[PDB]
Amino acid sequence: LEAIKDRVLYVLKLYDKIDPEKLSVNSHFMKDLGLDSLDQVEIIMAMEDEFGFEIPDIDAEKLMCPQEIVDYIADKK
Amino acid sequence: TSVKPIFSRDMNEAKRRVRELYRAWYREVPNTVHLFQLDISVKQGRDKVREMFMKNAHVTDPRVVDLLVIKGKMELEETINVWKQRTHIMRFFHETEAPRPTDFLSKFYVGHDP
Amino acid sequence: SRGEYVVAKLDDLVNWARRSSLWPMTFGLACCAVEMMHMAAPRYDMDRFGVVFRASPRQSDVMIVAGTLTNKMAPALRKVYDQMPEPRYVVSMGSCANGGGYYHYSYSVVRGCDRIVPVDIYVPGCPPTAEALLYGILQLQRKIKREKRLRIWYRR
Amino acid sequence: LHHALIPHGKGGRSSVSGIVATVFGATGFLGRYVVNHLGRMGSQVIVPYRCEPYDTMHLRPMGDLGQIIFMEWNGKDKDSIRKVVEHSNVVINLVGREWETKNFDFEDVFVKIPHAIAQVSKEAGVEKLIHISHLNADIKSPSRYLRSKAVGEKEVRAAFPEATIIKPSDIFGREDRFLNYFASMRWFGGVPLISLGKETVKQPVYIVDVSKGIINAIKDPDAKGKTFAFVGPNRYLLFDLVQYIFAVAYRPFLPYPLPHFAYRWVGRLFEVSPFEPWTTRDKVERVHMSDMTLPHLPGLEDLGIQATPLELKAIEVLRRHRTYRWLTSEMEDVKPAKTVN
Amino acid sequence: TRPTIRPRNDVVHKQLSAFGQYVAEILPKYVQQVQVSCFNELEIFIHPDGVIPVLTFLRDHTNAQFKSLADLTAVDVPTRQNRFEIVYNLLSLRFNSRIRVKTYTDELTPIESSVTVYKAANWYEREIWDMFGVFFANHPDLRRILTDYGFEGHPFRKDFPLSGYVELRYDDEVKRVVAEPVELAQEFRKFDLNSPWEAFPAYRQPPE
Amino acid sequence: TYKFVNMREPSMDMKSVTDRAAQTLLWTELVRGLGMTLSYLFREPATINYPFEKGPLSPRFRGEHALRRYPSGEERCIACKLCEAVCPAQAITIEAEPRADGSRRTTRYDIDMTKCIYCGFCQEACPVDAIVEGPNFEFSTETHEELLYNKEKLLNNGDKWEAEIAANIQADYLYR
Ligand SMILES: COC1=C(OC)C(=O)C(C/C=C(\C)CC/C=C(\C)CC/C=C(\C)CC/C=C(\C)CC/C=C(\C)CC/C=C(\C)CC/C=C(\C)CC/C=C(/C)CC/C=C(\C)CCC=C(C)C)=C(C)C1=O
Ligand SMILES: CCCCCCCCCCCCCCCCCC(=O)OC[C@H](COP(=O)([O-])OCC[N+](C)(C)C)OC(=O)CCCCCCCCCCCCCCCCC
Ligand SMILES: CCCCCCCCCCCCCCCCC[C@@H](O)O[C@H](CO[C@H](O)CCCCCCCCCCCCCCC)COP(=O)(O)OCC[N+](C)(C)C
Ligand SMILES: CCCCCCCC/C=C\CCCCCCCC(=O)O[C@H](COC(=O)CCCCCCC/C=C/CCCCCCCC)COP(=O)(O)OCCN
Ligand SMILES: NC(=O)C1=CN([C@@H]2O[C@H](COP(=O)(O)OP(=O)(O)OC[C@H]3O[C@@H](n4cnc5c(N)ncnc54)[C@H](OP(=O)(O)O)[C@@H]3O)[C@@H](O)[C@H]2O)C=CC1
Ligand SMILES: *P(=O)(O)OCC(C)(C)[C@H](O)C(=O)NCCC(=O)NCCSC(=O)CCCCCCCCCCCCC
Ligand code: SF4
Ligand code: SF4
Ligand code: SF4
Repeated sequence: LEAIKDRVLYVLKLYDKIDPEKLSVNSHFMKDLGLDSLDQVEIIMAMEDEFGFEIPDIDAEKLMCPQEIVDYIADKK
Repeated sequence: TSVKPIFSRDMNEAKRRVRELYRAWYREVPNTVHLFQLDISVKQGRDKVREMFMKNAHVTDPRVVDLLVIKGKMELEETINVWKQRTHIMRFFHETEAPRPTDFLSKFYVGHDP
Repeated sequence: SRGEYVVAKLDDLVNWARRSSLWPMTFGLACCAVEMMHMAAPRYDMDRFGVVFRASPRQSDVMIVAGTLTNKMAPALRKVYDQMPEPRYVVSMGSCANGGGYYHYSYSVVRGCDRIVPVDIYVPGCPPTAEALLYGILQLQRKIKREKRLRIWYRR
Repeated sequence: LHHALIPHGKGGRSSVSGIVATVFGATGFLGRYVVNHLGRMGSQVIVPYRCEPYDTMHLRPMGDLGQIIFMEWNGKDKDSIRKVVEHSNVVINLVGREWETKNFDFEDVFVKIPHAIAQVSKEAGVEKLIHISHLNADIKSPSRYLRSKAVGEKEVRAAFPEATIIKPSDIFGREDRFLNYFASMRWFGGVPLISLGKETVKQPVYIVDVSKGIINAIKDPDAKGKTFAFVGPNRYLLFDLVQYIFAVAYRPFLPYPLPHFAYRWVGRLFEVSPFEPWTTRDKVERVHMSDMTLPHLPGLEDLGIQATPLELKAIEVLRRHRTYRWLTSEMEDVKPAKTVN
Repeated sequence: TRPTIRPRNDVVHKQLSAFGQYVAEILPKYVQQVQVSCFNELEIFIHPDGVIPVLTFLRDHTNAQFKSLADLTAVDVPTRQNRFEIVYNLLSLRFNSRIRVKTYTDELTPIESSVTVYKAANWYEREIWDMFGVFFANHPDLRRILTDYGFEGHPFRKDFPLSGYVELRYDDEVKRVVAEPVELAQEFRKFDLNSPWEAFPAYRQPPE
Repeated sequence: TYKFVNMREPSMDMKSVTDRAAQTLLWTELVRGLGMTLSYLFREPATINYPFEKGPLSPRFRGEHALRRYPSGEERCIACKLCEAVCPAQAITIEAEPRADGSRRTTRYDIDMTKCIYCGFCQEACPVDAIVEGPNFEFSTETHEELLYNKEKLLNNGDKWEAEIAANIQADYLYR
């Protein structure tokens, strides 16, 4: 799970609209980071680009935290 | 009143369809830049996709949103099948139009337009 | 001068061949292309003058824009014109290619092919008769005859 | 203003911009771009030409009906110069050649013709004169080309004191010499560089930026008697620049040093061509020469133009030189060259 | 005789009126109106969601074998709440007759596609969509048919300008055809032709 | 009534079968087509020797436009704008004012020959036979601007072609 968390944080830090200092493993995308629907969609697509598995729209809308992302990846292996 | 729903019964389903279309358009920009041999960046293409999605952000009618995603899907399939040419893809960018002034003084100097 | 005389004779030879071997691309858009067929027909045989239709733009010297050019067709017309190797000439046939024509004030029509390609001859009519198009072709030949490329180069 | 020179419209093809411009040397690279911008804004353009009229055909679609007018002129003929500048309020001077032919020298194309244009224009009542010089226009330059540029700049300033003298650095575009000169050296095995290109610094400028600046200098009322320097944003060493050119073209870059005298001999070999030469001794000197820094002169930012970096427009020019294996490679596939700023 | 006046056919008028009553009785749920114009053309105005039932009846019924779809088009009337009027022209080869069916819709209300009844409806409905903006629900392939790729707007609507908003030219700087706002060297000269005197009293509307 | 274009069945007698077999093995219909082409080869070609020979034309032919005059030299056009009204292609532009002698005469009369569809409605709608579509059809130019005629050009056309225009109108005015 540590590797999954590291990969997720690596993807997030590459994103231009994420402030690396303000980023944390429990930072809310909409609230803490102040993003919108399309930015979150792009982030989820970037996560798909890394771990190489399809995340459906219904599941993607429930991935509003980096911790939620790592939990989803771990559950789906 | 009780109007016929075209595809979506509520604004949340329309937002879902908008997100699906945005994913489709986002994942096709690299292929479009490669196939059409455009001189723009993939980042520029994605920025244009976001900008075109974002100028309809004021719409609050699920039927208008359904029609917008229908037209967006049609113009996505025109790009994928290479029915469009490089001409149209670059028509999305207005690379030849002069910068239109937006301030009162510049408009007053140029001419009679409001 | 000797060199002036030689270059004059040389470009006379080069212009004679180009004017006497004209190979239009098979490119017709609308009703004006039927009068082009009648120019090809036995009554006004165009092959008699050395004018032969070729299908490939790579093997064509003249583009006869015969018909209405639309916004959906302008890219294709420009593409085939570009793929024609030089020297290449354009004859715009009929009102629709010369200007708008009957469809000037339309959302879907280009008002003249000269917005898209450089046009050398303009043949007016709706449609120009086969004799009118033949007159335009002969006028194009006389325009080729006046070219002095080697004469310009020698003095350049 | 005359009632026919008052602007009308929206700055489109069928508008009236109030500009009547005679563009000398419009049958060339910078000329075609300037004529395109003028006709696009909807101006009256006069094109003096000495070549075969077939070579002026690409300028026909550039303007609306009657807006482009072609007249025949002789460089050594003040009567023809007056005939073409008689009815215009702007005269643009882009006449020049990168080699010396039998009938015209560097002194003829860069001193005699510009002086005649500036002198006839002043007599004819032309309000504005734009004159294109070179950035490295030095009277003591090793290059006869640039010495003639300096002398002709002085003569133009003397004859037409209200002139705008523009000094581009090294214009690169689709039809240019710069990128095509460096990218066409793949035929002669390796790339011969003087001092291996480590002692040369260049900041090229983009053709569209140059033409937009030329157009804005016409419209600017406080650029009447001025001198500008049109340069790019980034300065590159010649070795880095050529290596980047070959990287973008996907060609194997094999640079080798060549001493200056040997390179001069090679350039002398190529300039015996009756046709357009591939390279010349003055071309070799200009290539080896570093671009001057002139911080006192105004520039594209002062004319309102944001200079376009080479890394954004190099793939327009260099994609033609790729092979089929590499034609479809994207713009961001090549890392930018190191700059010297 | 009256050499310059078109003769009438009361027998055909009666036959068309009888068949209109027949159809109106058979399909009460959808048929709103039936008319017979005096040059013997039957016209059936239906509720917009009875398109498939009414067309299938007119195609398959033994006493109405309208197996052929001559045309399918729309008319734009901005003054109506449902501006668009979908028109179906059917031809019966068995009884050597023709019928018209009329439906109404607006911008945001779809009309069921009739490609399951007539195969010509495919391209006919594609053209209706392209030129008017009417969406057809279950259409196999609904996209533009006549306009340029990426063309914005539906040109046959009454509120669309005759010359449109953009026009094309070749730009040498970018080496491609470009789209720029329309600008006319000579503007279209609009003529006011209507006479201020009434021509046909038989169509005079009540002063209201 | 109707007829069947392909509904016949071949005869199956031995003679007919042998004839069809000979046609298959010996290419009889192919040689017949060869004979037809050879016959055309020995016929006389239908090609006229342009530009020294011209195809037939009629008084009704509609070619280049012209503005006519009365025998006195006065212009026939009275600036009534009926041609401008009827022109399908909106190719006529007209502006008029009282002349120095008070005549109703045009100051501007333009015809865009790149917009004109050569339909001849303007000479049907002219009440004074001023605007006509003359017999000239060989007037192709090298630039677009040369095809935008004005009043001076149209009057010059009328003066150049008046004899033939008058003869054609005389020949065809009883059908009008
Ligand atoms: C787009 O819609 C449209 C259509 O729908 C498609 C249409 O249908 C039409 C209507 C058009 C048609 C119906 C056209 C259809 C017609 C046909 C299909 C039939 C027409 C005929 C042809 C198409 C035939 C075409 C043939 C061509 C073009 C051949 C011409 C090419 C050449 C002659 C070049 C090749 C020859 C060469 C290179 C000769 C070389 C010779 C040498 C080198 C010999 C010299 C050698 C030496 C060594 C020189 C030295 C010699 C010496 C010194 C000897 C001298 C010595 C002496 C003593 C004298 C229209 C308008 C339309 O719009
Ligand atoms: C490869 C074949 C060998 C056998 C040849 C047998 C005879 C062939 C007879 C047919 C001739 C065909 C040509 C007809 C046209 C005539 C004009 C012509 O040829 O123009 C050619 C070119 C023309 O240049 P161009 O490309 O501008 O020509 C285009 C054609 N025009 C302009 C005529 C329309 O002429 C020259 O190159 C001459 C000028 C001087 C050039 C000096 C080059 C030096 C040598 C090259 C290599 C240098 C680097 C070496 C590196 C390594 C060193 C160790
Ligand atoms: C296949 C192998 C070829 C190899 C290369 C060898 C080439 C051999 C040379 C071929 C010469 C062909 C000569 C063509 C004769 C021209 C015929 C004549 O009619 O031309 C007139 C004159 O044409 C030009 O003025 C001159 C063209 C020929 C002269 C060329 C220069 C001399 C050729 C020798 C080569 C040059 C070397 C000179 C010293 C360096 C113009 O007539 P035109 O208007 O069209 O006819 C219209 C039809 N009408 C009459 C019914 C209306
Ligand atoms: C004493 C005992 C001797 C024993 C020898 C007996 C042999 C003599 C009798 C048999 C000879 C038969 C002739 C052989 C050639 C027959 C070829 C053939 O198969 O006929 C045609 C095939 O041939 C063709 O179709 C020709 C098509 C191409 C024609 C275009 C050019 C022909 C016109 C030019 C005429 C040629 C003249 C030849 C001159 C030669 C000069 C050297 C049949 O094909 P189909 O009709 O499609 O049906 C078969 C399947 N159902
Ligand atoms: N592009 C560059 O790298 C830079 C260029 N400049 C200067 O900008 C100007 C334009 O450059 P560029 O487009 O590259 O040059 P080109 O060689 O492409 O064009 C030169 C033009 O001048 C005409 N011309 C040349 N000699 C004569 C003559 N003797 N008489 C009449 N006309 C003549 C040519 O006409 P024709 O074809 O008919 O002979 C052509 O229209 C030149 O003065 C050049 O020195 C300055 C800095 C950088
Ligand atoms: P979050 O979900 O809160 O925010 C979502 C957005 C920002 C979209 C809005 O807040 C929103 O939901 N608005 C509601 C109205 C709406 O649905 N807007 C979007 C309509 S979908 C639409 O507009 C599709 C348009 C298609 C885009 C065309 C693409 C063309 C790009 C060309 C690219 C070529 C480059 C190579
Ligand atoms: S000019 Fe006339 S004949 Fe020719 S294509 Fe147009 S409408 Fe047809
Ligand atoms: S012939 Fe027809 S299109 Fe031409 S000017 Fe006369 S009325 Fe107009
Ligand atoms: S119809 Fe005849 S008289 Fe009337 S304006 Fe036209 S040309 Fe003149």
